[PDB]
Amino acid sequence: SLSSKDKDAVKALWGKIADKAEEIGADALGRMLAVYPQTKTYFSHWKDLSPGSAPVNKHGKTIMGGLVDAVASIDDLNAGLLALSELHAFTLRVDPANFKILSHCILVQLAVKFPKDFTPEVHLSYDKFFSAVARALAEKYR
Amino acid sequence: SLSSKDKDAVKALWGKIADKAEEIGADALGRMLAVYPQTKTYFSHWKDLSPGSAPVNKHGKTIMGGLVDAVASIDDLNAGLLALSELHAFTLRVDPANFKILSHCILVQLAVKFPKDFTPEVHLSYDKFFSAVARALAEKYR
Amino acid sequence: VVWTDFERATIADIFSKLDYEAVGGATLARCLIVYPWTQRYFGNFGNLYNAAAIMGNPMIAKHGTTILHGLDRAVKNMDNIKATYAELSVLHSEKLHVDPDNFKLLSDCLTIVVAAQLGKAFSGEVQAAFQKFLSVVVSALGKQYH
Amino acid sequence: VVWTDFERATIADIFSKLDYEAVGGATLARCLIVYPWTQRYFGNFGNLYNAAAIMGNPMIAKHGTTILHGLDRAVKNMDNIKATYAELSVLHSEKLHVDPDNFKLLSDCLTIVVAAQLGKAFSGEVQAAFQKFLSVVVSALGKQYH
Ligand code: HEM
Ligand code: HEM
Ligand code: HEM
Ligand code: HEM
Repeated sequence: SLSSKDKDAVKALWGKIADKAEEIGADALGRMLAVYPQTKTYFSHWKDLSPGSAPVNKHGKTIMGGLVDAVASIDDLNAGLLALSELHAFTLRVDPANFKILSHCILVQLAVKFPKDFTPEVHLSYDKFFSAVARALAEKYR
Repeated sequence: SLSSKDKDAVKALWGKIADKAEEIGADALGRMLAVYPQTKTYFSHWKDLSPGSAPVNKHGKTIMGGLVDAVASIDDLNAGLLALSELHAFTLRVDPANFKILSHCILVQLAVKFPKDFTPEVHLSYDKFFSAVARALAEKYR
Repeated sequence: VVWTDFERATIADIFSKLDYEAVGGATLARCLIVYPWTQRYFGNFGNLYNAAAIMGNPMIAKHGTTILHGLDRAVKNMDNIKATYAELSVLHSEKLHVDPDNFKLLSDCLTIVVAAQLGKAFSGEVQAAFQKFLSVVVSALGKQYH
Repeated sequence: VVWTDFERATIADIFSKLDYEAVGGATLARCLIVYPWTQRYFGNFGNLYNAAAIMGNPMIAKHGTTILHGLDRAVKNMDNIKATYAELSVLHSEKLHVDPDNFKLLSDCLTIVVAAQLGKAFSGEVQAAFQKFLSVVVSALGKQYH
């Protein structure tokens, strides 16, 4: 469960990254596809999976849109992300191992661009946030 | 999140075991210690980890004592197991993989006695219950 | 891995008690029901949209049996499980990218199905040997780095 | 495992760029703070009451250096990592009983510490080579059933 401290720190980071948010998502995705090629299968119906392609760029915006919704719904992630849960956990049957993969790639990208934001304590809140997003997204599995 | 169906399957099972709960707790803890010895470290302060011995017996009770409490508070496990979460996740720093192991051994002990109750849909409900118990116990880690 | 005589005898007699079709079908159906994301790996298997659909699907029955016969290859070759499973590892990891956590989920379903069939005979000691066997199988099915 | 030239040289390059004591200490601190149940394995390593306590713990700085030098050992034995780690595997599994998911947690903390230091140079292809290396390392540290 996210504390008030964790929510402040998440919202803060989210304000820092707005200008780059679209780009953060696009590259994080390129990291996931290259570094964890077990995930490629979920997106092979696109036209191109390369780090800078039109489909990766477009989907990276969409991921960051969903995380923005998460930030909006931070007080109740389970209720707030339910349509995305139905999509990921029921319709697409995304293996839950994959959610932590994406989260990690997002943190890696955020760290490469925002090194000073990543104190242990801040990273703890970010991790709790991404863990809670994944639990929210897992609601509709079963 | 547990459906009304899940809560109902779980309460019915617990209703069915009631008689033998202490015993089931005993044998299931004895399974964990033997089948997954990585868990012995938590209980090495006793001077008999061998199953069938009083420390396993007495501790098997309190585990099942902990689950019936959990069953009683099934509508909000987070709130209902706060004190136990403080003890496990905070004080004892129980590695979370371990909650999964004990849960498994409890199901296995039950399976050997209540085979008719282990239909796929009932097993799924049990497994959602133990997962939610583990998550509630995990609350006070961080 | 050094098998004790008990471990060897136990694994052999567990498997001599199992009907590979019955147990294999039930195990796989159980896995697709208790952990429904595993379905995505068998997308070309028919109606998996409901528990009653999975239960009555003959593709699952067929493949469940195949799982048990693959396990049998380890039972007959207990000291050479890694090599016996080399091509299976390539298939599950390199070709099909099955997240390794699922090998353990399936193993756990098989355990619970065996426990239910065997009853009291499935003691802690018996479950000890069974899990050791499954641990070795699961390690062998995972990606080989060495 | 089979290394391409890029993988081999990326790995050597990354470590050539690391302050082992600085990166080691940050990495272990990061892991005990972000994943606090990992503290239990380090019970006799001084005060771990809080973030700032882990951060000023001389023992946690010392052991972070040890981990990094342990990693450097694999970098020096890239084609024999399993054997190089055989004793470490036995310690972490048979004596310490470290749940294998903790190896991945520590690995992830290291990557993020490395990411924050190298910035744009720590690319997807570079993280790819680094993850492959950590995967091999983690696999060699886990219990050997074969
Ligand atoms: C941080 C966790 C995640 C968030 C917030 C997220 C967010 C979103 C959003 C907002 C969409 C809407 C796009 C649509 O309707 O097609 C979407 C789609 C999708 N997601 Fe996720 N996602 C996450 C994780 C994952 C992971 C780990 C995978 C698989 C490895 C995945 C696979 C997909 C796929 C295949 C689509 C549809 C893509 C397409 O058809 O172009 N997602 N996601
Ligand atoms: C569903 C899972 C679990 C439940 C319901 C549960 C419940 C309980 C209860 C009611 C107690 C007694 C508290 C007291 O003495 O005041 C206890 C103690 C304890 N538990 Fe658990 N527990 C669970 C999982 C685990 C696991 C997985 C481990 C680690 C292998 C563990 C290790 C311990 C230890 C070391 C104690 C204290 C022993 C003692 O005072 O004699 N527990 N638990
Ligand atoms: C105890 C662990 C397992 C064993 C012993 C096992 C065994 C086997 C065997 C013998 C085959 C046939 C290979 C051949 O054609 O020669 C196979 C195929 C396959 N397995 Fe596994 N398996 C295991 C776990 C899993 C899990 C957990 C999944 C998914 C979560 C999985 C997914 C598949 C798929 C998708 C195929 C190919 C099916 C097709 O033809 O479409 N397996 N497995
Ligand atoms: C890539 C991962 C890791 C590497 C390369 C590594 C390397 C090492 C090395 C070189 C030692 C010294 C062993 C000796 O004295 O002979 C050690 C000790 C130790 N490690 Fe790890 N380790 C790793 C992960 C972990 C993790 C994840 C944990 C627990 C969360 C852990 C817990 C310990 C403990 C408790 C010791 C002994 C400390 C003592 O002597 O008091 N290690 N490790």
